[PDB]
Amino acid sequence: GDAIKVFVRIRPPAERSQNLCLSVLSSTSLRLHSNPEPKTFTFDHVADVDTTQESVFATVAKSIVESCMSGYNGTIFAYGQTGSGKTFTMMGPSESDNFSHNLRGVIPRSFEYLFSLIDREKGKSFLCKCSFIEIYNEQIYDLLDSASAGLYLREHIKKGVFVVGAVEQVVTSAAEAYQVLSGGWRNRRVASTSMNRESSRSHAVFTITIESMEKSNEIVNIRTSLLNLVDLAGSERNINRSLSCLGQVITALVDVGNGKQRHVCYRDSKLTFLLRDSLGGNAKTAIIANVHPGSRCFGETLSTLNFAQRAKLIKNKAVVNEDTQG
Ligand SMILES: Nc1ncnc2c1ncn2[C@@H]1O[C@H](COP(=O)(O)OP(=O)(O)O)[C@@H](O)[C@H]1O
Ligand SMILES: [Mg+2]
Repeated sequence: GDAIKVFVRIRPPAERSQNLCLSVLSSTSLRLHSNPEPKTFTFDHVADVDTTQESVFATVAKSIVESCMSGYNGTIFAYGQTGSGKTFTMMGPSESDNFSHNLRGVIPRSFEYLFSLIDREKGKSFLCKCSFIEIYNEQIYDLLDSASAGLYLREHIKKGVFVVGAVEQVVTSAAEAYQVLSGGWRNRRVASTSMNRESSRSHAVFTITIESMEKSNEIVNIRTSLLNLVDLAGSERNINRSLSCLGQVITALVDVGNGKQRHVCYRDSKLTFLLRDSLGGNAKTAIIANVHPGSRCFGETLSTLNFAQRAKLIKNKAVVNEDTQG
């Protein structure tokens, strides 16, 4: 198959604290200063503390969206310790309403790009629906409906795992996509301040189904793509168990992809299950690993880099999800 794509993004430390623990050697390479012997890692890209939101999009998402348009499933998720910048990365800063639009993250920029590609693709027609859900403590909540209850996971023949009874909102424009996101991202923030004891333990999954029909009478070709944009629970220890499953799954896959054989429990967590195609399955996956340089993050940084390194070993098999009728 095709190896998944791993990127490392180093967020800048808070202003006015030296002594970094991490040095970027090149656009593919970084050195972790561990003693006595330093380690170096190689990824598809390494972005330093100055990297802009837009840069991130171009390096990571642009490709995924494109292959989405061509009918492949695709997935981007952000992994890393709490406070490493996952949310800033996929979403943007909070709290900034009347300004700093250049700060919006991957997900908003993805909407923009997707819809302009579509606009330009026009015979053929397009249909997009969004879902936004949150997994907290092995438990599902619908961000589009705060009154929803009893959400649960279910397999399909099409191979899709999905959340049964989650709102699927139809959107015809970036702008419409944007309130779906806004409304949900708020519910997420709003729930995190009582409990939902922390937002640092919840995974957030924003999904767009992208379905085109090329229809030249009588015949109709149908392409359908599932795009998952995920902001994970923080990876620090104690280690949240769904993330532990994530580690276990990544590991088993590697044993398998290169030799041996192994059992991979996708069903050990709602996350690994819902993401089953994203790992080793039918989809084009990109992982952004967020790390905070700086010396007191050394341990969690080391874990993140270790995790991401294996992840880069995994291979998916992704096909155009197609169909013909009429
Ligand atoms: N690229 C960046 N540039 C500047 N500040 C950032 C960047 N990424 C994150 N931050 C800031 O660091 C803090 C944690 O980022 P956040 O996205 O909340 O972390 P996480 O989602 O990993 O818990 C926030 O204050 C955030 O605004
Ligand atoms: Mg966060």
